[PDB]
Amino acid sequence: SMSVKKPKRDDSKDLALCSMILTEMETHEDAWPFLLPVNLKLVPGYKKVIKKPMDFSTIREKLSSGQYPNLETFALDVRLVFDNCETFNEDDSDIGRAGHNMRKYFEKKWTDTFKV
Ligand SMILES: Cc1ncccc1N[C@@H]1CCCS(=O)(=O)C1
Repeated sequence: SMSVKKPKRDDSKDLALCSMILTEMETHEDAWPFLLPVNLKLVPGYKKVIKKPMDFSTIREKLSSGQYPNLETFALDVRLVFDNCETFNEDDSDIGRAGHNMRKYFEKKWTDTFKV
């Protein structure tokens, strides 16, 4: 609280590390459904159903332009990609399974990088 400071983790490397993680995501062979925004005029229903679209290129743009206040907000957007995917795609569809794979891939890198 006021004048009662918690020790807080060193965050100086967070931008670099998130960029590294995002690069690994981008180059994953199953990244293809998520590299660019869902084409709202190619994919019937997407605009109405998915309230907050997100994709890797948008995350990359926000990361490169200082639009994430902290690593938690970065993780929010990454997870949003896979949450959207799970909302819209069947689990065993190519895109659906890609989403599950990419989520697992992200969460391990996340834990390995930041959680001691
Ligand atoms: C992640 C996702 N969620 C719902 C529908 C489709 C997709 N991926 C598509 C893959 C390439 C072209 S696209 O059709 O615009 C987007």
